[PDB]
Amino acid sequence: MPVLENRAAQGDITAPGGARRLTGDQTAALRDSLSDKPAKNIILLIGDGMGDSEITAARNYAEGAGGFFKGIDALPLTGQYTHYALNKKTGKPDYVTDSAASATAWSTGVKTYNGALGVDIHEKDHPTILEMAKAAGLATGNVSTAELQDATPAALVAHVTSRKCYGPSATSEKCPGNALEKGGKGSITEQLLNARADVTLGGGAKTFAETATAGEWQGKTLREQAQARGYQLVSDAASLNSVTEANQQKPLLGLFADGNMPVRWLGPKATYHGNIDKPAVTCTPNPQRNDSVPTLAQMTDKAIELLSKNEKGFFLQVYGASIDKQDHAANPCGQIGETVDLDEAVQRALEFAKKEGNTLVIVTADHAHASQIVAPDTKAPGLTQALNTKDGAVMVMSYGNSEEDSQEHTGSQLRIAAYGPHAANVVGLTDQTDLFYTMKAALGLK
Amino acid sequence: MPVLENRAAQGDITAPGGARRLTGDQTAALRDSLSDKPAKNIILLIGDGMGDSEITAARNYAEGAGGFFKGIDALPLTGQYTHYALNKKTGKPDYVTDSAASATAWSTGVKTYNGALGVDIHEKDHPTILEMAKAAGLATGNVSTAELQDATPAALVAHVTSRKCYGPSATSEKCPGNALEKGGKGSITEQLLNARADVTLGGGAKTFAETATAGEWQGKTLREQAQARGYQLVSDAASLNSVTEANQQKPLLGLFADGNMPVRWLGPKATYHGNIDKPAVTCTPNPQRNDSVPTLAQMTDKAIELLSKNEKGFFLQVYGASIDKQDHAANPCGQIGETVDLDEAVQRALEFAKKEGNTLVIVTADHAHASQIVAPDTKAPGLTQALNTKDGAVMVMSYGNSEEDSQEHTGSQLRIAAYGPHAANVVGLTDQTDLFYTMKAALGLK
Ligand SMILES: [Zn+2]
Ligand SMILES: [Zn+2]
Ligand SMILES: [Zn+2]
Ligand SMILES: [Zn+2]
Ligand SMILES: [Zn+2]
Ligand SMILES: [Zn+2]
Repeated sequence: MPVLENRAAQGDITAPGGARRLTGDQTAALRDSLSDKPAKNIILLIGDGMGDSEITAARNYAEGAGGFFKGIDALPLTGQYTHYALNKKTGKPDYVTDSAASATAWSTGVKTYNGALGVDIHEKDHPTILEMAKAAGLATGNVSTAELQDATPAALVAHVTSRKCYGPSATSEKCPGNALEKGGKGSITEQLLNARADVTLGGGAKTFAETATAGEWQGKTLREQAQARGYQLVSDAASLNSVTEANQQKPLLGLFADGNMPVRWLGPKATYHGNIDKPAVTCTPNPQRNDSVPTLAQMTDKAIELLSKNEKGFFLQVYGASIDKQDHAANPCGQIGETVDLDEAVQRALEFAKKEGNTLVIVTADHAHASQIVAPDTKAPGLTQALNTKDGAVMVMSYGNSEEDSQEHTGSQLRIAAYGPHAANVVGLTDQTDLFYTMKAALGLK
Repeated sequence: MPVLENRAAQGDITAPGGARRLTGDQTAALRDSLSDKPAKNIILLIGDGMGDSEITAARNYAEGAGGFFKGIDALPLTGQYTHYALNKKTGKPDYVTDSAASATAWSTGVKTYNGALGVDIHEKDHPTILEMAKAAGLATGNVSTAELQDATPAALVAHVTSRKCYGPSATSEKCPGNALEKGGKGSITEQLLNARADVTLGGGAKTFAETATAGEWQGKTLREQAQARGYQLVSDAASLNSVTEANQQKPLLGLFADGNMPVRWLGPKATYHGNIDKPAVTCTPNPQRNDSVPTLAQMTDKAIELLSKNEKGFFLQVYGASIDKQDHAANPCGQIGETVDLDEAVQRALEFAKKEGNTLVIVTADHAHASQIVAPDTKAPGLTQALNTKDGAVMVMSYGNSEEDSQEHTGSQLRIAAYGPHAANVVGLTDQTDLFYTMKAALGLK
């Protein structure tokens, strides 16, 4: 099955046919991309807040308008899906979801309320695709640039009523019903340790410094619990490489930062009348990011290699958190840089899949976001910034949906794209929950 | 080849599987959607400013979040395409296009600068797909809820350096090199009369009141001219319905309004803090629109009847302008209503195509727009409004990208969908110009 080799503009964009991305008819090549054979592996890549506009802005800046993401843009089967959440009290649609509800949706197959992790609107637990994978004998991986306790990674391993229940302290106070000392399954972190995925890599070391309030590991910090349970812990890139295997006897746990992992690019925050009162911006490397912090692609690399040892097959989720976070912060360089970061991850996934031949790879976002690409002389009410793109032309981005310190999600349907066995089930209009069922059937779970 | 019968949520939105839009594997159905046989006809439907946000908002309001547009959402082959224009000076990408430049792109195959109709940056004319269709002996249809002189319909029949050149008067003044008496092909309206499509339906009667300055019909209004040339003139639903034939001996010219055609729904204009300071809004029918003004679907249906008599085939463009126009006015009900207007037209096209068997139907937009779907509690700097949706829940829409009297286009990539012969060529990432060549190839033109 072919990945889209090259869909950059094919010539002189000012000349007839110069901006075409197609070189000929696609029918045959699409037919060739459609298999219903069983998937042995799935790699699900999530870019948080990566709506169609975030992809465009990032392509525009880093690859040029007629450029082409070698990962993100290279998946043959594309569609649009809906990620609306629910009002907890009414059961009716809540048109703009948070990470919690949407991640719960694709990892569980049931809609839920903003803030909910692995539970429906009645607070009843539902099994996650990762838990099911592990039970079928599949190897499991969970990779994240956010705190590991954050909604998206957490949704695969924890069941709680609020996403705020990082550790024992927060749980006892906000999810009393989940608190270990109250007869519940426990905090997000405690539940993560129980879930015992083969590979788990992200930030969020801070919460492992808490002590459990009850259970076999009462009195001991969550970190020591992990150690007492046979987890290999690594804290940087070098130590990550030293790892040789990863399984139920020696699960891998990577903690690469206190909270969220550092972002790659630095640029000023967008600003009111920024495009007209402030110079065009060119992004730069983040000085606060040490080489020894692994990159999403580097984590994705190591996970694929460790997980693929498993003959039955593996399931892996790759989560680029800070597109969304930088979008919230109205920071275009931060936001574009993390989109570029995800694209590298996708490339590693795509080329593994391309050689193995029985791997379904999926790329999407949890929901849309604020950033808009607007005309250079725009006079907008929100925060704006002008950027010098690879094309040698300025692009203006606008963030205009919040007066407070944080720009807001949007509810627009958005792109989902796939390559490999069962990738068809992503085409046309679908819903976020269909995704859970697509993965379930592909791996032949249950 | 199947049209997506139903991709609404399949059951209880609150229960596992209840929000699924799919009932099973799509591979087989998708395989049956891929044919590379000749297209006898092509119906291109354009929603002006109908980006993914606009589609989702219309769906949310009129059909409910888990609802389904029987037209818009029912095309199996989907992808995202880019519509960047060109800076006329530098030849580099201008990241946010207008109607002129983007409609020039698909109808012609070449990128151009904002405001240009059927000419490249060098201002050199290029042939449009409709002129090419007519040349190949095919019937041609050009339908529009906007003024017929407006960029999108005009791009098929006129070549001018500025979209402003409605009639001789404005042409002589702003496109002298195009002015008839300065020896040019003439104004948009004069060129429209020359082009002589079999069917031309829209608004814009005002400009036909103008008199030509030079040429064979000097002194006579373009209305009179159209008549001397053998055009059948209709101006309301009943007269249009009465028409029995439309061809090169008797081309049909429908003029249903002075300017743009009247909007379908009425609602208040969005407002600063409108979602918090003012009551949720329910859209109502426009009490000013006369029943005798044809709808987009009514025009589309009649065009199809008339055009399908040609045994070689037909090309037909159907343009829903007031989505964009209401988006500019920050009027959610206007906007949504026009999206509903478009969805009906798409249905008429889909149902004709589904039984004719050899028709390619395409639905997309020229570019994205301002309107965003945001959380009900949002405090934004721009204009907002709360809506009572079909779900009986409230949706908030935000227009936050302009301090001027008009909301702005956005450069985000956006959905293109297709059904029928050669539809494969829409899947994945493409460019607006690819659409020219896709159509061109599907009709075996040249
Ligand atoms: Zn040139
Ligand atoms: Zn998110
Ligand atoms: Zn967020
Ligand atoms: Zn229920
Ligand atoms: Zn437009
Ligand atoms: Zn517009």
